[PDB]
Amino acid sequence: EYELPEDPRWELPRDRLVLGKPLGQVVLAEAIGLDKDKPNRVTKVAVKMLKSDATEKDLSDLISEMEMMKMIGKHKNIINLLGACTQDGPLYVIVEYASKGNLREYLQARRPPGLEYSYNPSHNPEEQLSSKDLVSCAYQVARGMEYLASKKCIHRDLAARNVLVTEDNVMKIADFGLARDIHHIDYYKKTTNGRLPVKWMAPEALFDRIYTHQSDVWSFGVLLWEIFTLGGSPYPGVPVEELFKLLKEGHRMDKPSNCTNELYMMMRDCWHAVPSQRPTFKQLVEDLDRIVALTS
Ligand SMILES: [Cl-]
Ligand SMILES: [Cl-]
Ligand SMILES: [Cl-]
Repeated sequence: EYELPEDPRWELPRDRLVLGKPLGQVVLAEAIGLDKDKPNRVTKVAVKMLKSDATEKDLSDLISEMEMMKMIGKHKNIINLLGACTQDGPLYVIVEYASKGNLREYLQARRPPGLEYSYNPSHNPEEQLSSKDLVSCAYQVARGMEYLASKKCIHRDLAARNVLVTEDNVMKIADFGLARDIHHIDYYKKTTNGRLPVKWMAPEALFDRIYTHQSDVWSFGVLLWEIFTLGGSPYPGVPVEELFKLLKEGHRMDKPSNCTNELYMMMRDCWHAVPSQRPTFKQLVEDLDRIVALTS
């Protein structure tokens, strides 16, 4: 056995957790008595756990994320820590559940049947989003990142795929507390859900692997492009191999078909080549708030 830290304010007895279906390892579950003021209320939650092939370092990473969430604290627009099971078995890290999945697939399923968006790959199409909904969506993500930035949390992989949507359509940033790998992990390597993380990385992160709040702001720019393409894929037809060269030479994605000039300028600002010139999430929140108000 190892020494998993018990933490009385967060510890939950395993019998109070009823395992549902898998999420992604992460699974859906029901928790009885989360608020131990209300011991008779079931809460639907997501449960982070190790894979069957997990290693000591993997265990250490999960604990790191858990402890990190404690220190970062709560915000409306992040996936919050709710509890943990460290005793009688496999480590379970309990977090907030977002029933409507990640933002990218959420947007794609809501594309109009037109053609100035790409095709709607969902067999279960939903109503589409108003112009104010989309800007309000960007606002929420910015607010979450503004909070994280204030807690000196650097995400290193902000993308629509890492933003979750609740039953009440609240945007929540996911996997912000993940640990940085001490080995030179290949970013050209495609992730399990087929995404190429490299396309969201700032130039300085690609070149010297320097990650900062400003590099997170770069990623938010790419995320902004994802939103107003309703889940579009970045740099269409550009080989990853040549992405850095092109960015250095000042290549930037073109304005999405349905996007205001103000919002595209915001993207561009986020994509400034000099990190110090990019806006801050604080500035981004302010500006987006004004824009939300004027979109209606
Ligand atoms: Cl992913
Ligand atoms: Cl992709
Ligand atoms: Cl697309």
